[PDB]
Formats: sequence, C-alpha cells, structure tokens
Amino acid sequence: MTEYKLVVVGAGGVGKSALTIQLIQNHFVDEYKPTIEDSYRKQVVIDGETCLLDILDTAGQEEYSAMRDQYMRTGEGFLCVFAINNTKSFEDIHQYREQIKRVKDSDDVPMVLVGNKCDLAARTVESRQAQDLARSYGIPYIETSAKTRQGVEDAFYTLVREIRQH
Ligand SMILES: Nc1nc2c(ncn2[C@@H]2O[C@H](COP(=O)(O)OP(=O)(O)NP(=O)(O)O)[C@@H](O)[C@H]2O)c(=O)[nH]1
Ligand SMILES: [Mg+2]
Repeated sequence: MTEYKLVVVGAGGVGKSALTIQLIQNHFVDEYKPTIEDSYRKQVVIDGETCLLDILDTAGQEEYSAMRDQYMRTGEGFLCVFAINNTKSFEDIHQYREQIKRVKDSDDVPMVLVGNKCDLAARTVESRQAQDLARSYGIPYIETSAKTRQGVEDAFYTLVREIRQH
C-alpha cells in the first residue's frame, strides 16, 4: 500500500506528541514528557485508500536541530504546529517553515498550519491572524485540541490529501 511520511514540527510544548497520540491511541496525554524523536506507524483507510501513516514526531528543543533536519529531509508532508495561548510559538512558525523549504529545496511543500490547544479560554493568537498567515503561505489552517479531539483527524487527513494533489 501507499505510505505517507508525515512530519510533525513546531516549538516545545505546543502539543505535537499529544496530537499524534490522540490520533494513534485515542487518549490525551497530560504528562510532561519532552520528545527527542519518536516514530509511529498506523494502517488507515482515508477516502477508501488503504495507506500507512509513518509519522515522525520531532523535538521542539533547539539542541536537536541537526537531528530535526535529517528527518525533515525525508518527509512528504509537514504539520507545523503552534499553540493558541503562546504567541512566541506562533512567531516561531516562520522559522520552521523556512527551514523546511531549505532542507526540501522547495518553495511549495505539502503542509498544514495547525493552531492547537483550542479548548483553552486564554487565547493570545487570534484565528484571524493565523488564517492570514496560512493564506500568505498558500496552505490550509486547522484549529485543534488534543484534549477534546477537535480537528485531529482533520489536520492529519488534510495533509494526506495535500500530498495526493502535489
Ligand atoms: N489543554 C490542552 N493541553 C495540551 C493540548 N495538547 C497538548 N497539551 C499539553 O501541553 C503539554 C505539552 O504537550 P506535548 O504533546 O508534550 O508537546 P510537544 O509539542 O510534543 N513538546 P516537545 O517539543 O518537548 O516534544 C502537555 O502538558 C500536554 O498535556 C491541548 O490540545 N489542550
Ligand atoms: Mg513531543
């Protein structure tokens, strides 16, 4: 079957692992547990296609850029994740996208902007500003919560569908 190599990137503590785990194990992880690198494999049916999701979950920590580059290099799509109550994580998005384009040699790579933690009242980044940024990249913007499961399958399946059209 078709395999889609999906890579999850973004600043530390935005919820990259929580989204992945919610998708793979149907539970919300509430623990403090920084990732170095983890990979997940899951067989799914998306729009009737049987495929395999290889999901690489990456570190948010700066010490790990080298490892992050090696892994970004083999991905066919990227979930660029920020948290809606962390404005610095939103600002850091431009820095992650530029690095993706530099390691992939490409202006236009299959990619989804994910605004996560949308279950929280204390929102510092407005959906408007995120939606604007996503428009200026030419990518979809999806709001998610790993806690409620809102938007989770959407964010992942949308990225698969972007790869299929690339
Ligand atoms: N309320 C809420 N909390 C979340 C959500 N997603 C993640 N978190 C919480 O935020 C913290 C960090 O989440 P985690 O998945 O570890 O983040 P990460 O992006 O993988 N961090 P790292 O870059 O270190 O691997 C955890 O306490 C987790 O439960 C969400 O959608 N809502
Ligand atoms: Mg993590």
